[PDB]
Amino acid sequence: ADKNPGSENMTNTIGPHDRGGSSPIYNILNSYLTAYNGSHHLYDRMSFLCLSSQNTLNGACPSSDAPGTATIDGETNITLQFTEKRSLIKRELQIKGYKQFLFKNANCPSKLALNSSHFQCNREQASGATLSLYIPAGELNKLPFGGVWNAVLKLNVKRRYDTTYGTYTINITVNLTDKGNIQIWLPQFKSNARVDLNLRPTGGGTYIGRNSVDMCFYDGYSTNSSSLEIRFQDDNSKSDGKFYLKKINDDSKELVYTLSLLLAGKNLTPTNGQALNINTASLETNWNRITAVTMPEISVPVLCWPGRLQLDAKVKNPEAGQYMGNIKITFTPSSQTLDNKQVEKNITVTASVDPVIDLLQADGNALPSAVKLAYSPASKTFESYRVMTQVHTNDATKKVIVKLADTPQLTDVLNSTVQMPISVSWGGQVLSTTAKEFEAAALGYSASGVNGVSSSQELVISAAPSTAGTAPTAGNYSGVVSLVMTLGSDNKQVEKNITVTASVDPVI
Ligand code: NA
Repeated sequence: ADKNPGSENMTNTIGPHDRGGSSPIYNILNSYLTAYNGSHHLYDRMSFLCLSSQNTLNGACPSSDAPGTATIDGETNITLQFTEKRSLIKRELQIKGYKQFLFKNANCPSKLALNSSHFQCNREQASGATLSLYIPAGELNKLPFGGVWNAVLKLNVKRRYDTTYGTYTINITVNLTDKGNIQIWLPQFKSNARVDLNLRPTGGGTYIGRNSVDMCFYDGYSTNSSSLEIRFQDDNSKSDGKFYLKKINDDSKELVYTLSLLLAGKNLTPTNGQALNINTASLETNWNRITAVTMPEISVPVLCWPGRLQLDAKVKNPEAGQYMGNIKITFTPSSQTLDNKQVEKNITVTASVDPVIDLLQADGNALPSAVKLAYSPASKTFESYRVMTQVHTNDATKKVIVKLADTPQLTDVLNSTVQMPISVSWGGQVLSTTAKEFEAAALGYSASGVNGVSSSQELVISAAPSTAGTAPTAGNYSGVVSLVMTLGSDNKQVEKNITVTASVDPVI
């Protein structure tokens, strides 16, 4: 019926619309009645003015009375500022507006500019007016990226400038997704991401390593997504939450490692194949220059969630050599609205275990650092030191090269020129400064027992008077046996220094 003009508050929610397609026309108001009076012609001159002709905050368009009495036919162009909710980035879009006059006894539905003065229809003054506003086709394409874009259009409702009836405040929210561009972004790798665990030996066969991979999760929506679904899975599907690298030259041997995701504030502990569901309300974000996966283009930095994937490994006695595995990362940002697909990223993980070798007693106990040969005044001989040893190595397919660092001698502690030769033998072989080689096949390695532990080999350290048939000169004797053991082609080695002593009392 009749309607008196006044302030109105309205709301429009456009979308969700995807950047992947050109946007259609969106109606905001379609012939909305602003004023009508059937008995009097109070509202025959309704006009709508923006609050500025150039300032775009709440819409820029004519903000003052029209020049003459001549009506301005057509529509009004309004430049209106949109602000993305999370990023605060602004862009100006065009809104189209017009009004139409209502008459009691005739119809003249011409479209007029918002500030156009009145016109008579078949010689009769208008009785009221309606307002129309719309967003033209393609306008959404001007938004640089997905997010929640807000604008607040304000129009003053007036006769001429000195009369004010109120204000129309129209809140427009555009939910703009960009599903084609959701991605896990790794700043260091445009493709082929790789990390090495950087294993290092700490002792006792233990290897420890740690490394990290930076990654940003981007929802093609300015981080407006309420939750993230993130999964780390490793292509060694044996049901259990562990991650393994496999040895490159022997897929029966593995190396365990753990993942830890330091995500924009939150610390998570991914297990193999277990999807993490993370609330975003609490997560920090980051600007990054993430380009488009395919189309459409993203020409300006966007907001994403920054994370660091830390890999840790603490292993005991792994075989030597190169190891490799894969981590598949899948990610699905929450789009409550409709079926939001999964994206992925792969990371090749490698590690390297250094060839190592040690010589232990068969006991598993360390070789002494000092030995004392017992002397017999009756036979005038020294008792030999004998011990069963076993080589412990993490590369049991290699030769073992054994030698002495120098020709050892028992030297009189108080007389440099008085000396007895020390003889050393190992695994049934007399040693010298000239190396001898033991093939790995003849070392009796146990495929069934423990990896890299040799079968027993006898170490024998002996000494005897320099000249056969003669008695050792009385005194105290000392000398060093330096046993050096090397792997083959793996240029690593171990050196066991054994201090050898003996005492020959005087004849009396
Ligand atoms: Na009339």
